[PDB]
Amino acid sequence: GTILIDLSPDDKEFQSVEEEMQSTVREHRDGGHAGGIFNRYNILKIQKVCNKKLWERYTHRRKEVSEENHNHANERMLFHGSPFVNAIIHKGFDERHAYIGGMFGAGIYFAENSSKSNQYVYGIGGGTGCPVHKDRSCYICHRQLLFCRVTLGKSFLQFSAMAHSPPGHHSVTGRPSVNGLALAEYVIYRGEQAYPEYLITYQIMRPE
Ligand SMILES: CN1c2ncccc2C(=O)N[C@H]1c1ccc(Cl)cc1Cl
Ligand SMILES: [Zn+2]
Repeated sequence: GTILIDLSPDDKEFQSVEEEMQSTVREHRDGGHAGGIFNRYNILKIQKVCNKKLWERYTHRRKEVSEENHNHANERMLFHGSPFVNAIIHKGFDERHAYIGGMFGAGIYFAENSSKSNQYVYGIGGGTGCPVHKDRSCYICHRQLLFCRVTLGKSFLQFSAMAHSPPGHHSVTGRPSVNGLALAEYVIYRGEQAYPEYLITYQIMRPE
C-alpha cells in the first residue's frame, strides 16, 4: 500500500531535503573506496513515501517510547542507504534489513552525514559498486537514499573511533571520538522506530 509522490523542485519541502543531503557531505577515511569520490550530488528526484499502515506502526511505537521517556520521543531525520531500499519503502524496516556485523551489534543504522549512507547504497563496503559498471564511484548510475523519521528515545552514548537495545535505552548513538568532522550515527533495534519518509534519487558528481 505504498504510493510515491514526486515533489516539485519549487516546493520548500524539496528544497529543505536537498539542502540536508548536500550540506552533510564529508570526506571519508577510505578516500572514496566504498562510496566514490565527490563533493556534491546531482539530485534527480525527491519522492514522499506514503503508507498509512507503516505510518501507524511508526506512530504507535513512537508513543510507547515517548511514554517511557518523559513524553520525549527524541525524533530525528536521518539518512539510510541500503540495497534493500525498494523493499523497505514497501514493507517497512525489519530485522531482514539489519547490519548483522555492525559495530553496535545487529541493528538498523542511520547517519547524519548523507555521504556515510551513500557508502552503503551498493552494499556493505560499497559491495561491487553499481550493477551496470561494477564501479563504486560510478557517476552515471542513479542511486537512491532514504531520509527517514527515526525515534531514538533514551539513547545509549558510545564514544567511538536483531540485537536488543542496552537495558533502559531505545537506541544507541555512535559519537565520533577521532574524526573531528564526522557527524553521529545511530542504531535502532526495532524496525517500528523508523519511517522511510523521503526517497531521494541522485548521482554523485565528479569533482571538477
Ligand atoms: C550499516 N549502514 C549504515 N551504517 C552507519 C550509518 C548509516 C548506515 C546506513 O545508511 N545503512 C546501514 C545499512 C546498510 C546496508 C545494510 Cl544491508 C544494512 C544497514 Cl543497517
Ligand atoms: Zn554505473
